[PDB]
Amino acid sequence: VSFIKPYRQDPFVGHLATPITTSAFTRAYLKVLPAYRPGLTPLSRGAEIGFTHGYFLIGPFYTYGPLRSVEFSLTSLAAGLLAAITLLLILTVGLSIYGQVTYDVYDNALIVKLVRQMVGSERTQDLPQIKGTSELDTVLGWQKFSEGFFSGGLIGSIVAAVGIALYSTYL
Amino acid sequence: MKDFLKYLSTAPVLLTAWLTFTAGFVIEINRFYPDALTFPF
Amino acid sequence: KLKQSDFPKFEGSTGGWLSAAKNEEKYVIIWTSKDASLFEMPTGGTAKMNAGNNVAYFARKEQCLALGSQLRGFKITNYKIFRIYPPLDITLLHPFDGVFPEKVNQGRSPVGKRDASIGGNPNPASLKFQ
Amino acid sequence: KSTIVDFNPVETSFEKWAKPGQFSRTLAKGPKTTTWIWNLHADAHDFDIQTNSLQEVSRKIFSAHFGQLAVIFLWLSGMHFHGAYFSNYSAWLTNPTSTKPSAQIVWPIVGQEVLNADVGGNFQGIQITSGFFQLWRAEGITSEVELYWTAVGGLVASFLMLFAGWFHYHKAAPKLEWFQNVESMLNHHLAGLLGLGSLSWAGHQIHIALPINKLLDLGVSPEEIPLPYEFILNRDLIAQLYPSFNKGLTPFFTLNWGEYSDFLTFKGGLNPVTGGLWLTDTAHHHLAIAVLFIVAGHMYKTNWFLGHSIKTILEAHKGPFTGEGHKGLYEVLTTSWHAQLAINLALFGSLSIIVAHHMYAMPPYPYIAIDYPTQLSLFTHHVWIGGFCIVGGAAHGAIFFVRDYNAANNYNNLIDRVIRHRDAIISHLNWVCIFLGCHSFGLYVHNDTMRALGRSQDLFSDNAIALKPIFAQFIQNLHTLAPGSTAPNALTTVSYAFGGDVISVGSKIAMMPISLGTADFLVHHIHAFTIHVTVLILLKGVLYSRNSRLIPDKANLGFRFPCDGPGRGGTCQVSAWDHVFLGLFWMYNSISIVIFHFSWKMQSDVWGTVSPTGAVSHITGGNFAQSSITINGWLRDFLWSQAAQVVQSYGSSLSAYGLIFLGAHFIWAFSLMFLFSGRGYWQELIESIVWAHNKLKVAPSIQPRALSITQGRAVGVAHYLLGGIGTTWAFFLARIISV
Amino acid sequence: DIGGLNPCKDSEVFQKRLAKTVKKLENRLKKYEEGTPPQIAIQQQITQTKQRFTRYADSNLLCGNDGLPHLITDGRWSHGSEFLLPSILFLYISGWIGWVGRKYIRTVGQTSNPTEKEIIIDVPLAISIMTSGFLWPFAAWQEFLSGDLIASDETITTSP
Amino acid sequence: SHTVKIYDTCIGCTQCVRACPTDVLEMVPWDGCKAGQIASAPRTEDCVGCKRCETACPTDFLSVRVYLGGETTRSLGLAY
Amino acid sequence: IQKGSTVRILRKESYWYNESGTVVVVDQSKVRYPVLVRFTKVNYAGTNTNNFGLNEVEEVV
Ligand code: CLA
Ligand code: CLA
Ligand code: CLA
Ligand code: CLA
Ligand SMILES: CC1=C(C/C=C(\C)CCC[C@H](C)CCC[C@H](C)CCCC(C)C)C(=O)c2ccccc2C1=O
Ligand code: SF4
Ligand code: SF4
Ligand code: SF4
Repeated sequence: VSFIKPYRQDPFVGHLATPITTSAFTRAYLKVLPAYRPGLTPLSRGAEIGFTHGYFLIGPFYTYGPLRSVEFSLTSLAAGLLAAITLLLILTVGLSIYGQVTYDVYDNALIVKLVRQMVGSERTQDLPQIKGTSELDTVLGWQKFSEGFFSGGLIGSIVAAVGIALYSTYL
Repeated sequence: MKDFLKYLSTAPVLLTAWLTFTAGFVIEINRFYPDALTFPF
Repeated sequence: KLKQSDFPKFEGSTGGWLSAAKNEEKYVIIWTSKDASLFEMPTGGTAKMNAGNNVAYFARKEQCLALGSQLRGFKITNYKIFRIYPPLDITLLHPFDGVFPEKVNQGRSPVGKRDASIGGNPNPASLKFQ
Repeated sequence: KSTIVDFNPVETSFEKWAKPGQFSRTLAKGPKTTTWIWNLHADAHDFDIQTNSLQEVSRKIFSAHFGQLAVIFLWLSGMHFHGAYFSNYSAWLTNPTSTKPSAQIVWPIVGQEVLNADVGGNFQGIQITSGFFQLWRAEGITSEVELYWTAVGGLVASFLMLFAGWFHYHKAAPKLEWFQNVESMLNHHLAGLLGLGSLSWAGHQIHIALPINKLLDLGVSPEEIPLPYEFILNRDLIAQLYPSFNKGLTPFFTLNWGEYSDFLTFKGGLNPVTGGLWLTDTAHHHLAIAVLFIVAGHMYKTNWFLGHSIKTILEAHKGPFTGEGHKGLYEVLTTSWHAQLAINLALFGSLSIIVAHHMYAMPPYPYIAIDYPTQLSLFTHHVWIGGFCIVGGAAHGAIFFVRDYNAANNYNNLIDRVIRHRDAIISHLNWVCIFLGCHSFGLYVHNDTMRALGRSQDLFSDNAIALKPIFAQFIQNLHTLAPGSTAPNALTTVSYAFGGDVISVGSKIAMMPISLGTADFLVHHIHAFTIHVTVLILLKGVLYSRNSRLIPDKANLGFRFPCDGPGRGGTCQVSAWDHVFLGLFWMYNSISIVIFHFSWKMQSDVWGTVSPTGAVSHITGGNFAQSSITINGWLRDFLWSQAAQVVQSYGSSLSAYGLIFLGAHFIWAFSLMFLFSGRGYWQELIESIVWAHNKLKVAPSIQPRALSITQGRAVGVAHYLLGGIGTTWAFFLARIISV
Repeated sequence: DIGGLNPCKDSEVFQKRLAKTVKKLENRLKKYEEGTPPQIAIQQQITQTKQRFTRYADSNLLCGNDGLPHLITDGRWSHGSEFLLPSILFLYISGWIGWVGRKYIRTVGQTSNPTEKEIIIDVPLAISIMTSGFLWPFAAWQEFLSGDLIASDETITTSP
Repeated sequence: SHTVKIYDTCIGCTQCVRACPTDVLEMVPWDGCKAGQIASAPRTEDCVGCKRCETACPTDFLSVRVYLGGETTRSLGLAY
Repeated sequence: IQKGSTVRILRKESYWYNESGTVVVVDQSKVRYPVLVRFTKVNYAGTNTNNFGLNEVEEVV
């Protein structure tokens, strides 16, 4: 037996079907992640990603910041929370500008078919081309994704701060 | 000893011999008349 | 095992084409071989020819031409290279008039020929603001 | 008409000596430009391009090996002759702890006689840091006459190797089938060379070194010690020191090997008198090594129906993840000298570094642990040799890939599958290098900026955020507990570096537990990062030596070429040679950091003096733990502080070290002219110089041309390495000899 | 005197330097035994140091405030043995070297294989030319007069 | 894309055409030299600027000249 | 000029400009650069010969 084969029977792609790229564990694990989980609107994907990211982002800032405390301090928790929230704001700014400069679409998975059927004799790159058919690959989709990331980041950072305070106080 | 003498006539061997001789007479002048800062005359 | 029966018996390498040769352009080289000779891919390692029609896809014209130059060592001459745009827009590239560029063929006009040597080039100061 | 050799293949003539460049097809026509001169030396040993036959290349390589061994024998003979005639070895024998080893006196010219230092023992000369005195003492050499006879034997051996090379190139050259008997070669090199050398050295130790050194440690002066041959003819001179020779060889042949525990011990630790390893332990070690290697030599099938075939072993090691596995590797390693050179050089450099570590870790010679200059010099030299040899192994792997690699013969084997996913390897190695560098160095920079900002509690220090190397401390604990628990027949740990007591000889520390703290964590991760980046450069050179996305036909340009052109945005240094050039730079960086870590850590936390009441005072005073965690600390408390002896050496016997310090700085800066500039400027300047020469009718017929791009890079890297290594050499030697 | 310097024969700091060097050498000499070669070498060092200092003192050498001989190279013949005479000696030797090199280049430049005779020197012709360089000042001002020293327009020039 | 010019010093030795890695140069009929052929550059859009063409030129100061200009994914040799 | 004649190169963009070479052959056809000149000094590319026009070579007396 051989556990490495050309990806999708194409020996010319710059890719391989290894026990890591195309394993059933990899398939299921990546399909349960918010970025690829089926049945999620882009706002929901952004909200979940932001929640998880703020939740694990408050950690390093609170623990190793400039205002640490070997005991529990409200000032240390506030400093870590503010740093995490501002980092989420910076990431949201990056997401917003990236989406602004990347896509020009409001409804995908159709425009591609329209220009593959009804011809696309225009300036292209909006009618024709169009990389990716996901709802995240639109101006509207990425805007809602960034909004969800930002709101979920705030909520997750607050939740993680509350959990840290409870763990440090009642344990 | 016709090609050996031609080998000794090559640039590296001749340069090594000439520089060895040159360093030799310089070192021996500086041994027999050491610490010469100015012209002896 | 492979998508097409005419593909060389290559096991796939992480040196093939990327997302560029799906939305900008891809290059395909075709050739017919008498023997299933073992040759080295321009991208990765060793592949096996088919005793017949062989078709390979690459991301650059230079990769296809390097493969073709390797094919000449196998006494293979009928190799032809095409450019494919994002849709099936096939354009024959290398044997442009059916004759290799090194051999003179009638019907070719000189492109980029100057009727003087290098010393006849105009002075740059006279080529300012044009 | 032998079946292994060809008789009189090449005539012994001086005709080709007078025709420079006769070996090369291109250089044979004669020089037309000065590039021919440089090409003559760059292709001298490239036997692959001089002949199209593997047999001729193999014969040339065999004779070149003989010439190299003759050179090595001449060097050893010179060392022994200097020990015999221009050394204070006899005086050092009677006072090893107070006399500095010197074996080179300097002639009194141009005032250079100041270099003859006060090494002690009514002697003037240059202090020797190669440890030959300790090695000779461990050999039982107690007189300078023995050194003279060893030098004479070395001269005879060097002549013998020269004659062997001449004989095997011109009178009886072996055939290709003889060279390709890798099974027979491995059997012989493992049994005969290694095992029988270990056995012969064990015999010498047992019969000469064991009694003579035991008498020396007992206080017997070298003059009243019996001559070494008397320990063999008289079974009573050795049976008094080791009362087990009275039974003869009967315990050996009767399997009663327990009787020989008198001189075949397993003690560990160090000799309290000399500070080195117990020579009984050394003899037992060499005996065991001899038996193991002799046994290992009976593995491969050579001429009988017995043993292994390396082809059958390799071809059976396939797997689901590796396709054809090792099929074809036997053909690769029996038809390509470059692949063998790659493997041998890489493992040889790694072995040299391992030797360097085990040397200071467990000092194997009497009175060598307390000779700090010798220990520092031996470690640094062996680590440098190891790094150079590893870079050479990578270079020759790349050369094999460019030249001797056959795609057809390596279908779906390990080599093919590695090339097929070279991107993944190189990208992940890139990520690892960035991660390691970011972390190690940025922790250093974070410490530096926290200290500069007056925030001492925010550092990555022991009294701050602490990164304890718990894994290494666990191993240290395991070794110090090994005697009696896991090595029940050991009396002491292998090395006191893992833990134990402070071993001092003559109030000077020989070995002591090397504590590992947060400072060692950072420097060890720096070592890992530098090693990973060097591996990245060399592996990128080897894997992308044949083709790439930039140049799909890079193998057609050869191993050594400057570029493919200014196109593709610029294709400088895409060769594989230009990767052995950058890898040489990074190896210099890594080895420099390694030797700096060794020097500072040893001086600060191992070496020093022990007071009569047991108080340990080190050379620097333990500043490594708290001041080696910032770059400013390395600059000030190590470089600036320990460079005091080099800069203040003028007028003293160490002034040569200051002169070499300055000259190495000059050479290192000189290298940057070749490294930073380009060929076109120098060619156009040579144009005007040639105009002046033509104006004065003195233009040479051999047209002067600027050094080629590849040669410019080679000159730059050679000068850079020479300058940096010489600067560190002078700094280390002056510092460790002064204090 | 010249430039505010004073003769080294009357420079106190010069004698202090000599005394300190001799004292250091004697202190080094004290730690060896009898007529052993180390003591002989150190005594030779002391003797050479004294001889060098005495010769520098009686050499029309000007010493500064540091007690070291300063060279007066403005051109005056009074201190002519410091720069001017060595300058003449070097000019003679270097002109000899350059002249013999140029003569060899021009001589083997008119043979069938000029480039071969540059890596493999014609030692007979080389020896013939080298011992003829003692007249290089005269040979140079006999070839410049005849126009054989300088090329005129066969020399190559770049495009601009 | 880079600019490639051919000059009438061309001797039609074809070494430039058979050295081009991207099939930019070709040999076309001519009457200015013994070989009756001159190099042409009709596919400069594929020119990468490697200058292998003028490394194989035997004429004194070249008959094919490559002038680097605007960059393109083809001229930059980008497989991605 | 003819075979074996000595000429001076007048082409400015030449490695042998202002230098003297030996004419190998002067082509009698209608080529643009008929004069073939061989030189003793190789150029930067290693070649020692080149084709020159009739107005780019000047015969030495
Ligand atoms: C027990 C037998 C034996 C021994 C001891 C050796 C020992 C050695 N071989 Mg060797 N070899 C052997 C059998 C043996 N071989 C066989 C059977 C083959 C055929 C497959 C080869 C093929 C072979 C090649 C192709 C090469 C070696 C090389 C070497 C040297 C490696 C360098 C080294 O480690 O330095 C250690 C050095 C020493 C310890 C110095 C003393 C060694 C002396 C010279 C004894 C050599 C033993 C010799 C075989 C006896 C033959 C004498 C003759 C009259 C018949 C080393 C001297 C390499 C080398 O350096 O070439 C010269 C090399 O390139 N060998
Ligand atoms: C067992 C060791 C070994 C052996 C047998 C070889 C053998 C070979 N190597 Mg190699 N190499 C080695 C180690 C080795 N190397 C190491 C350790 C490195 C890493 C630096 C390299 C890096 C390397 C490169 C990058 C290249 C080779 C090449 C070659 C081939 C031609 C060599 C040649 O003609 O050089 C002839 C010898 C010289 C030109 C000598 C040059 C002088 C050196 C550079 C300076 C030494 C200075 C010295 C230390 C003294 C300085 C002191 C100062 C005060 C004066 C040949 C097969 C070349 C090739 O084409 O392979 C096919 C090539 O491109 N090697
Ligand atoms: C001090 C000079 C210096 C520095 C910092 C580096 C740094 C590096 N070299 Mg190197 N290099 C140098 C000199 C240096 N080199 C020289 C002289 C040569 C000539 C031979 C080379 C040749 C060379 C090669 C051939 C290769 C490298 C590689 C690398 C990288 C290894 C990965 C890594 O650690 O990245 C992490 C970055 C650092 C450790 C730099 C400091 C970063 C700080 C500490 C943390 C981040 C700071 C933060 C972002 C600042 C933000 C604020 C700012 C915006 C204001 C790294 C960028 C390899 C590579 O490409 O990477 C894999 C590689 O293949 N180098
Ligand atoms: C021996 C013949 C010779 C002669 C007559 C000259 C003459 C001249 N050179 Mg020159 N040069 C020579 C050899 C020679 N060079 C060599 C071998 C090199 C290579 C290192 C150079 C490199 C060189 C440069 C880089 C420059 C000159 C310049 C000059 C001019 C000014 C003088 C000067 O700066 O000296 C320069 C001298 C040196 C740098 C050292 C030369 C090295 C040795 C001493 C000469 C070789 C001796 C030779 C082996 C003797 C063999 C003859 C024998 C077989 C009979 C002058 C026209 C300069 C110029 O153009 O100014 C107008 C200038 O910039 N030359
Ligand atoms: C200076 C320089 C040159 C010109 C250098 C030349 C022509 C070397 C000249 C070497 C002379 C002719 C011989 C060596 C003379 C030394 C005194 C000998 C070495 C010293 C010994 C002790 C080893 C280049 O050709 C070059 C090429 C590419 C990048 C950078 C550069 C570069 O920087
Ligand atoms: S010359 Fe220097 S820059 Fe120009 S191509 Fe060759 S390497 Fe790249
Ligand atoms: S650069 Fe020179 S070689 Fe590369 S393509 Fe354009 S012309 Fe052909
Ligand atoms: S390079 Fe110059 S000579 Fe060679 S073919 Fe192209 S044009 Fe003719």
